[PDB]
Amino acid sequence: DAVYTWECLAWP
Amino acid sequence: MKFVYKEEHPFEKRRSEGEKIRKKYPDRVPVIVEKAPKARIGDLDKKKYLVPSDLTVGQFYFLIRKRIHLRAEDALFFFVNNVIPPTSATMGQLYQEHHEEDFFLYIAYSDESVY
Ligand SMILES: *Cc1ccccc1C*
Ligand SMILES: [Cl-]
Repeated sequence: DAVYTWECLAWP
Repeated sequence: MKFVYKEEHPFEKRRSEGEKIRKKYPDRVPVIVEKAPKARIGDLDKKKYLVPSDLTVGQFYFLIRKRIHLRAEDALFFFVNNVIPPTSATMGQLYQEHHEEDFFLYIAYSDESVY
C-alpha cells in the first residue's frame, strides 16, 4: 500500500 | 535448501552484519530471498532484503507477484527449511522461529509446491 511497497523491502 | 548467498559471503561476515542490522532496525528482519532451483518464473536482482517484522507472507507474495510480473495462471510459493510457511504468518514470527545463526531468515520462492 502506501507503506508496504517494493522499495520498503530494500536493504538500506 | 542450498542458498548461493552463502557461497558469496562467509558466515562471520553474515553474522556480524545480521547482528548490527537487528540493532539498527529492530522492527525489521533481514532476509535472504532466492529462487528455488529450476523454478520457471522471474528473477530478482538482489538476494538481501530488510522487511517489516509485521509484513505477512501474503503481503510478500503480493509484492513479488507484481515485481516479477507473474501471470494470473502462475503460482508462487515460499519455502523456509523446505516447508511452505503460513500465508498469515508475519516475517517477525518466521524470523523468531527459523532465523539462522547468522541472524538472517532464508526464504526460497518457486512456481512449484515442493522445493
Ligand atoms: C510499511 C513499513 C513498515 C515498517 C517498516 C518499513 C515499512 C516500509
Ligand atoms: Cl515506495
